[PDB]
Amino acid sequence: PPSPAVVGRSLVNSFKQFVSHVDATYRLVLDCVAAVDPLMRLYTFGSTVVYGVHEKGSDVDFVVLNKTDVEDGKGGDAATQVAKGLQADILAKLARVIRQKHLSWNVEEVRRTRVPVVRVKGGGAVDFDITAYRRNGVRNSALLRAYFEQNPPCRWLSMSIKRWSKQTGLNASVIGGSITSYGFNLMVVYYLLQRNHLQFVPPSTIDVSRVEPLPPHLPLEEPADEGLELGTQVLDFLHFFLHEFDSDKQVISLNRPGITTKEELDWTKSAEDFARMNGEKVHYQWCIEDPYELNLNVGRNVTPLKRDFLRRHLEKARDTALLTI
Ligand SMILES: O=c1ccn([C@@H]2O[C@H](COP(=O)(O)OP(=O)(O)OP(=O)(O)O)[C@@H](O)[C@H]2O)c(=O)[nH]1
Ligand SMILES: [Mg+2]
Ligand SMILES: [Mg+2]
Repeated sequence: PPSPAVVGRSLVNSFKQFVSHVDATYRLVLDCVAAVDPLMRLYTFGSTVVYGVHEKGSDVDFVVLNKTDVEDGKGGDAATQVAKGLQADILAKLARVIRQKHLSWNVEEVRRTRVPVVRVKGGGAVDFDITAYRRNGVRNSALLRAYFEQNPPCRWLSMSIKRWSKQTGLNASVIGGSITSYGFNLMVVYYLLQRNHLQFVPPSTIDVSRVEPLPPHLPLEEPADEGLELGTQVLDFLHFFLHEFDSDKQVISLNRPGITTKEELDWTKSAEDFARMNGEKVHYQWCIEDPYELNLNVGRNVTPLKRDFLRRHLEKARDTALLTI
């Protein structure tokens, strides 16, 4: 039964190597974007914006927007087939230009998903996704960024979890995973919110017309107490999601302070039968409400099996210090 101090020491010891550049990539992509249309604008989001630092082994998330798209700072994103058609068409042209200017890059066009996207991979340190005509990503990324700016050190915690989620197979980037890194960020912020270590921020206050396309960098300071606070936070987090959060009644949400119940959202078993996403079906075993999308559960792919798995890994994590001992 390790103490918080031992867990902390292990974690800080595990990050020593990392504690020792996007402009060029941004310009490179902007060149192609301009080649398609000089009036289109390029915006950055993802972990680069949420943390304010770029982690080795992480991609970059880009979106293309028009003037009218930016001016409608608080509008929603449509879910119709027509919108996916326009998005697919412009992304096709852009992909064409990209392949023309870089022959060694691999450019994939992704279809049969809720959000069309172009995925670009290149040898070494070049990996990014590109979307079009959507604001929700930039918005929730800005929200998370603000939350973490309230309390910078907490970033460490989040980082750890993310890494852990990819080492255990929980992250949707691995065969068998069910929850994306975005969902884990939502969980971390929710936990921090219930413990009154942060103050609530209404999602409707974020304005896309007032954000930087490439926000500045945020320095990361190593812990000075050798990791005591970090270990305490990790253990308390695991305890909270093991014995305090009731997955049969409650919903992880940043839309409200306090508790949100499944009943008031009609996320019940009667609802599972009628629901049908992308032709598949949605689950309400591990519920994560999205702050901007309409009636979307971010844990829609968590089956009872993946639920059990999640519980088991949460239990094992407290003794191995997130697989560091
Ligand atoms: O379901 C989703 C998933 C993702 N997103 C949007 O995509 C952005 C990045 O989605 P990622 O899953 O890549 O998370 P991340 O970048 O923070 O961490 P890495 O795994 O890449 O290391 C998120 O910040 C969110 O704005 C959504 O809006 N909805
Ligand atoms: Mg990413
Ligand atoms: Mg991603």
